[PDB]
Amino acid sequence: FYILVNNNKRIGIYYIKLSIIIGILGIVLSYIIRVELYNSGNRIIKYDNVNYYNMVITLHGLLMIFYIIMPGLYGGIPLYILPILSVITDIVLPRINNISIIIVLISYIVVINSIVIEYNIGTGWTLYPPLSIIGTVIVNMILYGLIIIGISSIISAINFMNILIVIDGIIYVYIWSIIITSVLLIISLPILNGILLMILSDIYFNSIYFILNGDVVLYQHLFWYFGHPEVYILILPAFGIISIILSVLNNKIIFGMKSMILAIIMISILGSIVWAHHIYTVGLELDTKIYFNNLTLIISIPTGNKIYNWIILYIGSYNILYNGYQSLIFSIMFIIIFIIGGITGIIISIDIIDIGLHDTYYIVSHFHYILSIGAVISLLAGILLLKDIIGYYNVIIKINKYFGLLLFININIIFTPQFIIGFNVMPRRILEYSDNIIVWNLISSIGSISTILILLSIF
Amino acid sequence: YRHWHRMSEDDWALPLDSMPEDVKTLMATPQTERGFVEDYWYNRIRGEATLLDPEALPSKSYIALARDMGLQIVDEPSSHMMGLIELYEYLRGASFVGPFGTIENPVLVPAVGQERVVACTGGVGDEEHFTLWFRCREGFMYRCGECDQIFMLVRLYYEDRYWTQTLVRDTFMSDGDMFDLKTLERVHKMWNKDEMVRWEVGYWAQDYVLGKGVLPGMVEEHTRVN
Amino acid sequence: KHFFTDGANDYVTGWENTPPLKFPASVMKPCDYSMTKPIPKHWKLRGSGIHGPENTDLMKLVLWNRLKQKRPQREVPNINYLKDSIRLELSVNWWLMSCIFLWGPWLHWGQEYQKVHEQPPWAMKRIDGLRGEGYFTWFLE
Amino acid sequence: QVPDVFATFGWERRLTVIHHPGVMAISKLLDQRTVVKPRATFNQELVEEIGDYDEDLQRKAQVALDNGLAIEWRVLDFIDDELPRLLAEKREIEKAREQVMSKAPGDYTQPVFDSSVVVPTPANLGRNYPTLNLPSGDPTE
Amino acid sequence: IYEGQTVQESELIPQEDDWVIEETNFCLGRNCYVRFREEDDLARRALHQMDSQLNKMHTRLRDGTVIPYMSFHPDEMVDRPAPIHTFSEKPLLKWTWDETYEEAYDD
Amino acid sequence: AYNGGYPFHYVVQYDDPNYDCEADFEFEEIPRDEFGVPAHIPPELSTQIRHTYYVPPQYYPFLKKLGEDTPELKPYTDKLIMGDMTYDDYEEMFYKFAKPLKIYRSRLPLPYRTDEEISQEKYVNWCGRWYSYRQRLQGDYYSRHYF
Amino acid sequence: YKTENPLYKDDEPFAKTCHTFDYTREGTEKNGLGYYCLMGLWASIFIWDSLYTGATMPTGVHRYVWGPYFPTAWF
Amino acid sequence: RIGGPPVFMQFPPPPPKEYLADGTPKTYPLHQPVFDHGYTWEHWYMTNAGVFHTVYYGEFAK
Ligand code: HEA
Ligand code: HEA
Ligand SMILES: CCCCCCCC/C=C/CCCCCCCC(=O)OC[C@H](COP(=O)(O)OCCN)OC(=O)CCCCCCC/C=C/CCCCCCCC
Ligand SMILES: CCCCCCCCCCCCCCCC(=O)OC[C@H](COP(=O)(O)O)OC(=O)CCCCCCCCCCCCCCC
Ligand SMILES: [O-][O-]
Ligand SMILES: [Cu+2]
Ligand SMILES: [K+]
Ligand SMILES: [Zn+2]
Repeated sequence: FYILVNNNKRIGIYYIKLSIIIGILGIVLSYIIRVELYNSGNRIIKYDNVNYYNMVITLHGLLMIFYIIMPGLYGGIPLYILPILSVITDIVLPRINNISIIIVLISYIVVINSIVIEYNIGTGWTLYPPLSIIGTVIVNMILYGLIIIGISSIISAINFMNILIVIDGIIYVYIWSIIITSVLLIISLPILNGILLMILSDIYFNSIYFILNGDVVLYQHLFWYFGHPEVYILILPAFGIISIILSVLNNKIIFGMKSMILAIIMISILGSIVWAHHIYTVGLELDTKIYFNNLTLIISIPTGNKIYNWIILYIGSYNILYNGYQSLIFSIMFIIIFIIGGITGIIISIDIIDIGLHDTYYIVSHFHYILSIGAVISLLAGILLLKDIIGYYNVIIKINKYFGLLLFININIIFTPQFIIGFNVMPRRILEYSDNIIVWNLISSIGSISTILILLSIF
Repeated sequence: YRHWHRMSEDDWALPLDSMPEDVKTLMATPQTERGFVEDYWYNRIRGEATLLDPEALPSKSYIALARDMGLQIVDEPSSHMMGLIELYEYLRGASFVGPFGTIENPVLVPAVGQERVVACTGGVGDEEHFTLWFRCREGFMYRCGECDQIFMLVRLYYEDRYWTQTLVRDTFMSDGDMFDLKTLERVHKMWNKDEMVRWEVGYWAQDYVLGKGVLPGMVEEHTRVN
Repeated sequence: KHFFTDGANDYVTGWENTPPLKFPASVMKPCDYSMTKPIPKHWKLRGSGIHGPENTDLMKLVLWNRLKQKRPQREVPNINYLKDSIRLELSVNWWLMSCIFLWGPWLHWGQEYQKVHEQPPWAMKRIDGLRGEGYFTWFLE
Repeated sequence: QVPDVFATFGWERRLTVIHHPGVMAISKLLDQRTVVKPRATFNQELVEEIGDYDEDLQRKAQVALDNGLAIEWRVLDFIDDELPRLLAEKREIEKAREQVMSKAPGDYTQPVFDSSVVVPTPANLGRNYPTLNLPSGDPTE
Repeated sequence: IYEGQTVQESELIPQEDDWVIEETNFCLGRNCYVRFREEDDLARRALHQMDSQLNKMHTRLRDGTVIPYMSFHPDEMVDRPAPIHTFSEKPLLKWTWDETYEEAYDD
Repeated sequence: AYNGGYPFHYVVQYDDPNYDCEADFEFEEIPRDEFGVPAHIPPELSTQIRHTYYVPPQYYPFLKKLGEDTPELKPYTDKLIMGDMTYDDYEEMFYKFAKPLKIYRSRLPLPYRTDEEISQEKYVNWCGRWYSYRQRLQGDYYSRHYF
Repeated sequence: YKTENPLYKDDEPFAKTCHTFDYTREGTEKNGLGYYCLMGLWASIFIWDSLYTGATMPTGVHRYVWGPYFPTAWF
Repeated sequence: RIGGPPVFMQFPPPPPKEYLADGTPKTYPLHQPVFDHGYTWEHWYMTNAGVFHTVYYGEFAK
């Protein structure tokens, strides 16, 4: 059978397969955005169809976060190796594992169908009210997709937590990475569901939470109380992969295993209490701002310890071993790239700097360097390491120095200029802009078309 | 073992309705040809026939007494096999901890197949290293590349079969003198008389030898409604 | 206790890490050979040496943990255990009694007083001219 | 010389240990619940406590205590009629115990006693006791 | 931290003056994509794949013991590609301690 | 000390030979325990009453033979003959004579190694020690260089 | 013979082995005097705050025999 | 546990081999093409083969 299979390794393959498929839609949307932003004027979207651009950016964000990177790094690699790393025959909950992937596909079909049938409008992937609650039915459909996705995420989290009860070996760092992400999901998702239900109540049940005398800033608190834990639910599995690859390929035992583990635990606790750095410009109280700014800067400490522990893993490794394997290059590239993204995160963490840089393309470049570059490369590196175990073929990736170089160069051509226009300043979530920002926007656009072309050479 | 769930009622005794109805052939079947249920009732009928005959017990040797109850006299061959069986079962849900393996005394890795995945953690204290996993295939004396701990695979294999309690009992136990049905009848009359049955198994067993339904109350005992 | 714990409240399988204290040490003892004296050099390793059923104490622990599941009578626990088994049940029952015979009476008195004096007997009478019962929990005002 | 034997327990999940052939024979003999019977011995303290739950059993238990009888509970319900046999049975068991204990080692001849009064034995396999769980009083009196 | 096994000087003393470090190649060999024969069917190609497993390979030392293919994690211990059912016999993680009991020995 | 003292499995007896706890719905029959104690006598009281096993006297000569052949077993057999063996005494006897299964390393077939290979064991151990010595020293050397 | 009612027997002790459970030195078995002192203070603060509602607004006029630097002038 | 899912089972022998009427062994589909072009380079890379071993992995132009 195909759909009935409960094999945990087969389901892991399904997650990667579906992430690539849905990923095609994600990348296409990204190409639309960059094409439009190539100059000033209308290029591929009419001025009377500006609502489509708002929908393109909204769906891009939602799909890449919840339907591509999360299903790939928390559903794909985890479901394939975690039961093996735990020296257990199979996953604890076989039937739940099957329904989770089916749920993801069904929620994807709902979203894309809503593109085709509903009027196309957008409110960002952060679905801020009151804009989200005064929209058309496409917003209702997107809400159903998120809630359905939430069901799959929570049940998958329950599945991984049960490994503690059955693990027959040692909890390796990677296993710790997934367990903590599962804990972060169990604690953050129920809050998200509540606020999403309130968005529905105002959309569909004549509720009045997001109209005057009701505080719209309330949504942002509950949303981001899940929002930021989400960005670490998306990065922590990547960290777990990086640890395995560096140790295996360099033939070096992980250094400071317990510090790696305790760094992951620390990032989670801290990541659960820093959400309001996304709400700096709303007008929060001075002491609140100072608390959140202080705790946000603390997250660098545990995150920094992991980075340096990775570096010493690559240091001192034997020279005779060939170092041009794509998996090793990607793992090393992750350290180089993640530091850029994190440092810019610390810059935006200072609220006074953030006043200038909120809702600008500097924020875009910041989270792209971590996700669009770092997380993607980590997932690629992990799949590449498991090529023999997974068994896929008909691609030229394993040893392809051209692909790695071209990808690194062109991805930086896209997002490095977006840091510059952040002090120009070019707001986010816009399509038209002043003529004096064309140069940098044009350079980034040339980078986007080039990256897409390099994706064709792998076949 | 800790990994096993709770004893069943059957783990203690079997219902008398599972007794084979052809007792005459049951007591004449060789041990190698008796199934699990047949072997249970052969031992119980024969074992209780000797135990319920007090006047003969003191003159019966332990070798003969053990045979009647179906208990296997132990010897080094069978002890080795049974011990390795119980060690395999224990390791199913228990940790694998023991002395450091050397050429003289390799770490013994029991397996049914020709291979079992094993990890070396090194020695004690500072001599402990990170888990190094390897596939322990039969016929090779493995040496850890890090601590030089010697490993070896032990296979529970005998004559196209793996080692089980049933296999050990069949291979080493020898059938004695054929059970005499006169003993069954004699003991039956001893403890079962005038509507008092103090050997229920021997009342049912004698009834079957008689043809089923012969003894008082046995037709009523065998008449069920569903 | 309600919640199942493998180590302490293991009622699903009834496993116990150590034998009953009633048994003489010559009959059964806890599996602890940490104090074994050094092995003479002329002794040779016959068994595996692996921790498992080859050790007499561990074997007896496994055997007893299975043969203890059938017993002629109950092993009556002492009253301390019995109280702990239903601690929540008894406490909830007493809570119900408190709600009926303590909370009930004074809540009724307050409402009857409120009827005549407009505000409960544990509140400050207002002079602002507003009407109604007002707050009930005066210490949260 | 006593050979060692394998003793196995469990039906589907079987645990094997080494054991004593004589100890296993005794174990199976005590499993013959119809032949080997548990018997109760009382003391004055416990007889008095029985009355708190069954007055009739207290009176019958007192008779057993006064005669120092180890008695089965089913027989105790008929101690009024069985008393002469029970006293005779007590004597015969004591005679047999003495004879076997006093015999020299290696002498395994059967004891000489009157088995017709000892139950359960081939000579006297017992009586078909009627159930006594029948009300005999009229609730309207 | 782990710094290797401890060595006593007595254990570094050779039994001959010509002893040097054994020069055995730990490169398993030259490999590439597993190459299936056209004639082989699905069953016989499965046998071919099972006979090309690097994790079943080892290096035999001068004294007849073999150092196996080893990995930090058990992910490299299953057949490649991963079969449907991998760890039928529970993989055994061997721990070492100094405890002993008398029953294991004989005088 | 498990399951609140309730045995997972226990014997129940009924006075009426044709009684069925599932078919009948009468309210007069009182079940008994394995020792025969009626259910209306509480456990706390019945467990204090001393119950001993009584075997038919024809078994005394057999129980005597067991004691003589195994003197360590004699005290338990004497209790059984004298009607002083409780259930606890039986349990002590049972577990006292249980022995663990024995494994013999001399019966294990060994992986094949030639006599030439067997004479090189000391050499291979010698190489392993020098590899560990060189490893440990290099760790200090490298740590100093890279840090 | 003599017997003990099982309902009034004492709790069995933990087994003495290499792995021994000991709660004697923890002091977590029951609430101590300190806890009841917290309850008493809570009751006291509750009553005081209501009885004397001008305590938080004290008078700055102070005489203080032996001046301000004497110990009884700090309480 | 008697009659439970076996820990280990031996593979049954493979099905009979098929020959063509002329005796030629019957070939089955195989997705390992021999591409046609003039390039014949062979690149070799030392690869991690666990902790203590390596393998000399070769990539062939064809
Ligand atoms: C996985 C993705 C990911 C990751 C890891 C992070 C990590 C961090 N992010 Fe996040 N962030 C996003 C994804 C991510 N972010 C997204 C998607 C948004 C926008 C959402 C939206 O608005 O729609 C966002 C937005 C965002 C903002 C909002 C700016 C604005 O709205 O105007 C801020 C500011 O506080 C912030 C801060 C941080 C910080 C301080 C970290 C830290 O984790 C970084 C820690 C790492 C380092 C610091 C480098 C490594 C450590 C060292 C080298 C040690 C030495 C360094 C120091 C001592 C400083 N992020
Ligand atoms: C992880 C999520 C993710 C990923 C991969 C990307 C990838 C890209 N994004 Fe991203 N983007 C977001 C998440 C992501 N984005 C979010 C959350 C926003 C904000 C939404 C909002 O404003 O509301 C955003 C916004 C955003 C904008 C802002 C539009 C606006 O609001 O004004 C732009 C264009 O400038 C853009 C461009 C790109 C480009 C050019 C790529 C990439 O195409 C760059 C090239 C890289 C690749 C083409 C490889 C990607 C491959 C995969 C993802 C598949 C991996 C699968 C496996 C390995 C199995 N993105
Ligand atoms: C020599 C020493 C003598 C000492 C004598 C002590 C005598 C003490 C007498 C105490 C009497 C207390 C009476 C309380 C009556 C309360 C009646 C009442 O409110 O009933 C209704 C109310 C519910 O009303 P609702 O309409 O639902 O409104 C409230 C919720 N919306 O019902 C209840 O509260 C139910 C509970 C009633 C409890 C009655 C308590 C009676 C106590 C008597 C104690 C006698 C002690 C005698 C001691 C003698 C010592 C020598
Ligand atoms: C998430 C929110 C949770 C709820 C709110 C949390 C509030 C903070 C945490 C409180 C937790 C308490 C749990 C109970 C612990 C307990 O009873 O703990 C009890 C302990 C005593 O322990 P014992 O029971 O062993 O004696 O109490 C103490 O240690 C105090 C003893 C009494 C002291 C009396 C005098 C106190 C004077 C205080 C002056 C303060 C001045 C302040 C000036 C600024
Ligand atoms: O979001 O960081
Ligand atoms: Cu954030
Ligand atoms: K434009
Ligand atoms: Zn080792």
